Amino acid sequence: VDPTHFEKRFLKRIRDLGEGHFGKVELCRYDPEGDNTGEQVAVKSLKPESGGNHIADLKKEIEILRNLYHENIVKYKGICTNGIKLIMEFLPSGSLKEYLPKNKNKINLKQQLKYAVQICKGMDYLGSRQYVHRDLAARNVLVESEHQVKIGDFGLTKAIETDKEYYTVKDDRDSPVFWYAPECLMQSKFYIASDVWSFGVTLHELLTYCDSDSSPMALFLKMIGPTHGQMTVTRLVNTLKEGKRLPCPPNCPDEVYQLMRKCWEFQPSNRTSFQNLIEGFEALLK
Ligand SMILES: Cc1cnc(NC(=O)C2CC2)nc1-c1c[nH]c2c(NC(=O)[C@@H](C)N3CCN(C)CC3)cccc12
Repeated sequence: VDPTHFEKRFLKRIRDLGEGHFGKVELCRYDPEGDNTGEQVAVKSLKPESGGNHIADLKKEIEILRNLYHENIVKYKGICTNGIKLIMEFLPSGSLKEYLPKNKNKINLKQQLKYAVQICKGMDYLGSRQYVHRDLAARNVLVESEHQVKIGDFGLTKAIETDKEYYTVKDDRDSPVFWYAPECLMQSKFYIASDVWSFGVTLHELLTYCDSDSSPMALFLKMIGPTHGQMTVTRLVNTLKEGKRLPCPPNCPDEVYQLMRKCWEFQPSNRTSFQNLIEGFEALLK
Protein backbone atom coordinates (compact mmCIF):
# COMPACT_ATOMS: atom_id res chain seq x y z
CA VAL A 1 0.00 0.00 0.00
CA ASP A 2 1.28 3.47 -0.99
CA PRO A 3 0.92 5.96 1.94
CA THR A 4 0.84 8.94 -0.51
CA HIS A 5 -2.11 7.43 -2.44
CA PHE A 6 -5.39 8.85 -1.15
CA GLU A 7 -8.53 7.07 -2.39
CA LYS A 8 -11.33 9.45 -3.53
CA ARG A 9 -13.92 7.27 -1.72
CA PHE A 10 -12.35 8.14 1.68
CA LEU A 11 -11.48 11.83 0.97
CA LYS A 12 -14.49 13.69 2.38
CA ARG A 13 -14.89 17.43 1.76
CA ILE A 14 -15.55 19.55 4.87
CA ARG A 15 -15.37 23.13 3.49
CA ASP A 16 -13.66 25.50 1.05
CA LEU A 17 -10.45 27.18 2.31
CA GLY A 18 -9.63 29.35 -0.66
CA GLU A 19 -10.80 29.86 -4.20
CA GLY A 20 -9.45 31.51 -7.31
CA HIS A 21 -10.45 31.31 -10.94
CA PHE A 22 -9.92 27.78 -12.33
CA GLY A 23 -8.64 26.29 -9.01
CA LYS A 24 -9.57 25.80 -5.36
CA VAL A 25 -8.27 24.52 -2.05
CA GLU A 26 -10.58 22.60 0.31
CA LEU A 27 -10.42 21.24 3.87
CA CYS A 28 -11.01 17.47 3.68
CA ARG A 29 -10.87 14.65 6.19
CA TYR A 30 -9.20 11.42 5.03
CA ASP A 31 -11.40 8.90 6.77
CA PRO A 32 -10.77 5.27 5.66
CA GLU A 33 -12.35 3.93 8.91
CA GLY A 34 -15.56 5.95 8.38
CA ASP A 35 -15.92 7.30 11.96
CA ASN A 36 -14.60 10.92 11.65
CA THR A 37 -11.23 10.03 13.35
CA GLY A 38 -9.25 10.57 10.13
CA GLU A 39 -6.63 13.25 9.56
CA GLN A 40 -7.64 16.69 8.26
CA VAL A 41 -5.87 17.62 4.99
CA ALA A 42 -5.69 20.60 2.62
CA VAL A 43 -6.67 19.50 -0.91
CA LYS A 44 -5.85 21.54 -4.05
CA SER A 45 -7.75 20.66 -7.24
CA LEU A 46 -8.83 22.22 -10.54
CA LYS A 47 -12.27 23.64 -11.25
CA PRO A 48 -14.30 22.36 -14.30
CA GLU A 49 -14.33 26.07 -15.33
CA SER A 50 -10.54 25.76 -15.85
CA GLY A 51 -8.88 25.29 -19.25
CA GLY A 52 -6.55 22.50 -20.39
CA ASN A 53 -3.20 24.17 -19.56
CA HIS A 54 -4.20 24.36 -15.87
CA ILE A 55 -3.98 20.55 -15.41
CA ALA A 56 -0.36 20.50 -16.62
CA ASP A 57 0.44 23.33 -14.15
CA LEU A 58 -1.09 21.44 -11.20
CA LYS A 59 0.87 18.28 -12.08
CA LYS A 60 4.13 20.32 -12.17
CA GLU A 61 3.28 21.93 -8.78
CA ILE A 62 2.73 18.45 -7.33
CA GLU A 63 6.11 17.18 -8.59
CA ILE A 64 7.81 20.30 -7.22
CA LEU A 65 6.24 19.96 -3.76
CA ARG A 66 6.65 16.14 -3.67
CA ASN A 67 10.45 16.63 -3.60
CA LEU A 68 10.77 19.61 -1.21
CA TYR A 69 11.56 18.71 2.44
CA HIS A 70 12.08 21.64 4.87
CA GLU A 71 10.89 22.74 8.32
CA ASN A 72 9.55 26.01 6.79
CA ILE A 73 7.90 24.46 3.67
CA VAL A 74 4.37 23.01 3.93
CA LYS A 75 4.32 19.21 4.00
CA TYR A 76 3.31 17.24 0.92
CA LYS A 77 1.10 14.24 1.88
CA GLY A 78 0.22 12.78 -1.48
CA ILE A 79 -2.21 12.71 -4.37
CA CYS A 80 -5.76 11.67 -5.25
CA THR A 81 -5.78 10.69 -8.94
CA ASN A 82 -6.86 12.79 -16.25
CA GLY A 83 -7.97 14.76 -13.16
CA ILE A 84 -5.75 14.92 -10.04
CA LYS A 85 -5.67 16.43 -6.53
CA LEU A 86 -2.74 17.57 -4.36
CA ILE A 87 -2.94 16.52 -0.70
CA MET A 88 -1.06 18.61 1.89
CA GLU A 89 -0.98 18.92 5.66
CA PHE A 90 -3.63 21.23 7.12
CA LEU A 91 -2.50 24.13 9.39
CA PRO A 92 -5.64 25.41 11.24
CA SER A 93 -4.20 28.88 12.03
CA GLY A 94 -4.05 29.63 8.28
CA SER A 95 -1.93 32.38 6.74
CA LEU A 96 -0.12 35.34 8.32
CA LYS A 97 -2.72 37.55 6.52
CA GLU A 98 -5.43 35.82 8.62
CA TYR A 99 -3.44 35.16 11.79
CA LEU A 100 -1.51 38.37 12.47
CA PRO A 101 -4.51 40.75 12.84
CA LYS A 102 -6.05 38.41 15.45
CA ASN A 103 -2.78 37.85 17.39
CA LYS A 104 -0.95 41.23 17.71
CA ASN A 105 -0.75 41.02 21.52
CA LYS A 106 1.04 37.64 21.29
CA ILE A 107 3.46 38.57 18.47
CA ASN A 108 6.15 41.16 19.28
CA LEU A 109 8.98 42.56 17.08
CA LYS A 110 11.25 39.67 18.17
CA GLN A 111 8.69 37.05 17.03
CA GLN A 112 8.14 39.04 13.78
CA LEU A 113 11.88 38.87 12.99
CA LYS A 114 11.96 35.15 13.91
CA TYR A 115 9.18 34.54 11.36
CA ALA A 116 11.19 36.63 8.83
CA VAL A 117 14.25 34.37 9.33
CA GLN A 118 12.02 31.27 8.87
CA ILE A 119 10.58 32.64 5.63
CA CYS A 120 14.13 33.35 4.41
CA LYS A 121 15.29 29.85 5.32
CA GLY A 122 12.43 28.17 3.37
CA MET A 123 13.00 30.55 0.45
CA ASP A 124 16.76 29.93 0.42
CA TYR A 125 16.06 26.17 0.34
CA LEU A 126 13.74 26.72 -2.64
CA GLY A 127 16.43 28.83 -4.42
CA SER A 128 19.12 26.17 -3.89
CA ARG A 129 16.85 23.80 -5.90
CA GLN A 130 16.67 26.43 -8.75
CA TYR A 131 13.01 27.42 -8.22
CA VAL A 132 11.51 30.89 -8.26
CA HIS A 133 8.37 31.05 -6.12
CA ARG A 134 6.64 34.04 -7.79
CA ASP A 135 3.90 34.31 -5.10
CA LEU A 136 5.74 35.29 -1.88
CA ALA A 137 3.11 37.18 0.12
CA ALA A 138 1.88 36.89 3.71
CA ARG A 139 -1.31 35.21 2.48
CA ASN A 140 0.86 32.30 1.20
CA VAL A 141 2.88 31.94 4.44
CA LEU A 142 1.13 29.54 6.84
CA VAL A 143 1.22 29.61 10.64
CA GLU A 144 2.12 26.21 12.15
CA SER A 145 2.21 27.74 15.64
CA GLU A 146 3.07 31.05 17.34
CA HIS A 147 6.75 29.92 16.93
CA GLN A 148 6.72 28.49 13.37
CA VAL A 149 5.69 29.50 9.86
CA LYS A 150 5.84 27.61 6.56
CA ILE A 151 5.79 28.63 2.90
CA GLY A 152 2.37 27.25 2.00
CA ASP A 153 1.49 27.40 -1.69
CA PHE A 154 3.52 26.61 -4.80
CA GLY A 155 0.90 27.30 -7.52
CA LEU A 156 3.10 29.86 -9.37
CA THR A 157 6.51 28.24 -8.72
CA LYS A 158 8.81 27.76 -11.72
CA ALA A 159 12.18 26.08 -12.34
CA ILE A 160 15.11 28.26 -13.48
CA GLU A 161 17.17 26.47 -16.14
CA THR A 162 20.83 25.48 -15.52
CA ASP A 163 23.37 28.19 -16.53
CA LYS A 164 20.49 30.71 -16.64
CA GLU A 165 19.49 33.49 -14.19
CA TYR A 166 15.74 33.73 -14.86
CA TYR A 167 12.53 32.17 -16.08
CA THR A 168 10.31 34.01 -18.56
CA VAL A 169 6.62 33.50 -17.80
CA LYS A 170 4.61 33.26 -21.05
CA ASP A 171 1.22 33.51 -19.29
CA ASP A 172 1.26 35.81 -16.23
CA ARG A 173 -2.41 35.22 -15.36
CA ASP A 174 -3.51 36.80 -12.05
CA SER A 175 0.00 37.76 -10.86
CA PRO A 176 0.36 39.52 -7.45
CA VAL A 177 1.67 42.69 -9.11
CA PHE A 178 2.04 44.75 -5.88
CA TRP A 179 4.59 42.15 -4.69
CA TYR A 180 6.47 42.06 -7.99
CA ALA A 181 9.88 43.43 -8.91
CA PRO A 182 10.32 45.80 -11.93
CA GLU A 183 11.80 43.07 -14.19
CA CYS A 184 8.74 40.90 -13.49
CA LEU A 185 6.26 43.68 -14.38
CA MET A 186 8.24 45.11 -17.33
CA GLN A 187 9.68 41.97 -18.97
CA SER A 188 7.90 38.98 -17.29
CA LYS A 189 11.35 37.79 -16.12
CA PHE A 190 11.65 36.02 -12.74
CA TYR A 191 15.02 35.76 -10.94
CA ILE A 192 15.79 34.49 -7.40
CA ALA A 193 16.39 38.19 -6.62
CA SER A 194 12.76 38.72 -7.77
CA ASP A 195 11.58 36.61 -4.78
CA VAL A 196 13.90 38.74 -2.58
CA TRP A 197 11.94 41.81 -3.73
CA SER A 198 8.69 39.99 -2.85
CA PHE A 199 10.11 39.00 0.51
CA GLY A 200 10.67 42.71 1.29
CA VAL A 201 7.00 43.38 0.59
CA THR A 202 6.03 40.36 2.76
CA LEU A 203 8.33 41.74 5.54
CA HIS A 204 6.40 45.02 5.33
CA GLU A 205 3.10 43.10 5.72
CA LEU A 206 4.48 41.15 8.69
CA LEU A 207 5.65 44.39 10.34
CA THR A 208 2.17 45.98 9.82
CA TYR A 209 0.43 42.82 11.12
CA CYS A 210 -1.20 42.48 7.65
CA ASP A 211 -3.43 45.52 8.28
CA SER A 212 -5.57 46.04 5.15
CA ASP A 213 -5.43 49.87 5.21
CA SER A 214 -1.59 49.75 5.05
CA SER A 215 -1.41 46.71 2.69
CA PRO A 216 0.96 46.81 -0.32
CA MET A 217 -2.01 47.25 -2.73
CA ALA A 218 -3.56 50.06 -0.64
CA LEU A 219 -0.31 52.04 -0.17
CA PHE A 220 0.82 51.69 -3.82
CA LEU A 221 -2.70 52.59 -5.08
CA LYS A 222 -2.55 55.78 -2.93
CA MET A 223 0.90 56.50 -4.46
CA ILE A 224 -0.16 55.92 -8.12
CA GLY A 225 -3.97 56.03 -8.25
CA PRO A 226 -6.79 53.71 -7.10
CA THR A 227 -5.82 54.69 -12.71
CA HIS A 228 -6.84 53.37 -13.75
CA GLY A 229 -7.58 49.69 -14.28
CA GLN A 230 -5.67 48.63 -17.43
CA MET A 231 -2.96 51.27 -16.69
CA THR A 232 -2.34 50.14 -13.05
CA VAL A 233 0.83 48.07 -13.68
CA THR A 234 2.50 50.52 -16.10
CA ARG A 235 1.87 53.38 -13.64
CA LEU A 236 3.21 51.16 -10.85
CA VAL A 237 6.37 50.54 -12.94
CA ASN A 238 6.74 54.32 -13.40
CA THR A 239 6.48 55.03 -9.64
CA LEU A 240 9.14 52.32 -9.02
CA LYS A 241 11.38 53.82 -11.76
CA GLU A 242 11.09 57.19 -9.92
CA GLY A 243 12.57 55.45 -6.82
CA LYS A 244 9.41 55.48 -4.68
CA ARG A 245 8.97 52.48 -2.34
CA LEU A 246 6.61 51.49 0.49
CA PRO A 247 7.27 53.60 3.62
CA CYS A 248 8.78 52.45 6.94
CA PRO A 249 6.03 50.72 8.92
CA PRO A 250 4.97 52.25 12.23
CA ASN A 251 7.10 51.08 15.19
CA CYS A 252 9.62 49.52 12.75
CA PRO A 253 13.28 50.27 13.60
CA ASP A 254 15.31 51.93 10.82
CA GLU A 255 17.73 48.97 10.99
CA VAL A 256 14.92 46.56 9.99
CA TYR A 257 13.67 49.08 7.41
CA GLN A 258 17.18 49.27 5.86
CA LEU A 259 17.19 45.45 5.41
CA MET A 260 13.81 45.86 3.69
CA ARG A 261 15.20 48.59 1.39
CA LYS A 262 18.01 46.28 0.20
CA CYS A 263 15.30 43.91 -1.11
CA TRP A 264 14.01 46.75 -3.30
CA GLU A 265 17.07 47.82 -5.26
CA PHE A 266 15.78 48.50 -8.80
CA GLN A 267 18.27 46.11 -10.46
CA PRO A 268 18.03 42.38 -9.48
CA SER A 269 21.82 41.86 -9.39
CA ASN A 270 22.24 44.55 -6.65
CA ARG A 271 19.67 43.13 -4.22
CA THR A 272 20.52 41.38 -1.00
CA SER A 273 20.43 37.58 -0.76
CA PHE A 274 18.24 35.50 1.55
CA GLN A 275 21.41 34.42 3.41
CA ASN A 276 22.47 38.08 3.91
CA LEU A 277 18.93 38.80 5.28
CA ILE A 278 19.13 35.82 7.75
CA GLU A 279 22.48 37.11 9.06
CA GLY A 280 21.02 40.64 9.32
CA PHE A 281 17.96 39.55 11.29
CA GLU A 282 19.97 37.12 13.44
CA ALA A 283 22.38 39.97 14.43
CA LEU A 284 19.38 42.15 15.39
CA LEU A 285 17.96 39.22 17.47
CA LYS A 286 21.10 38.70 19.63
C1 LIG B 1 -1.86 23.81 2.53
C2 LIG B 1 -2.71 24.63 3.50
C3 LIG B 1 -2.80 24.17 4.81
N1 LIG B 1 -3.50 24.83 5.71
C4 LIG B 1 -4.21 25.91 5.39
N2 LIG B 1 -4.95 26.49 6.44
C5 LIG B 1 -6.05 27.27 6.33
O1 LIG B 1 -6.56 27.61 5.27
C6 LIG B 1 -6.66 27.76 7.62
C7 LIG B 1 -7.42 29.09 7.67
C8 LIG B 1 -8.18 27.75 7.76
N3 LIG B 1 -4.15 26.40 4.15
C9 LIG B 1 -3.46 25.78 3.18
C10 LIG B 1 -3.46 26.42 1.84
C11 LIG B 1 -2.49 26.32 0.90
N4 LIG B 1 -2.82 27.05 -0.20
C12 LIG B 1 -4.00 27.69 -0.01
C13 LIG B 1 -4.72 28.57 -0.86
N5 LIG B 1 -4.14 28.84 -2.13
C14 LIG B 1 -4.61 29.58 -3.17
O2 LIG B 1 -5.66 30.19 -3.14
C15 LIG B 1 -3.75 29.65 -4.43
C16 LIG B 1 -4.47 28.77 -5.47
N6 LIG B 1 -3.49 31.01 -4.95
C17 LIG B 1 -2.88 31.91 -3.94
C18 LIG B 1 -2.75 33.33 -4.48
N7 LIG B 1 -1.90 33.34 -5.68
C19 LIG B 1 -1.80 34.69 -6.23
C20 LIG B 1 -2.38 32.39 -6.70
C21 LIG B 1 -2.57 30.98 -6.12
C22 LIG B 1 -5.92 29.08 -0.37
C23 LIG B 1 -6.39 28.74 0.90
C24 LIG B 1 -5.68 27.87 1.74
C25 LIG B 1 -4.47 27.34 1.28
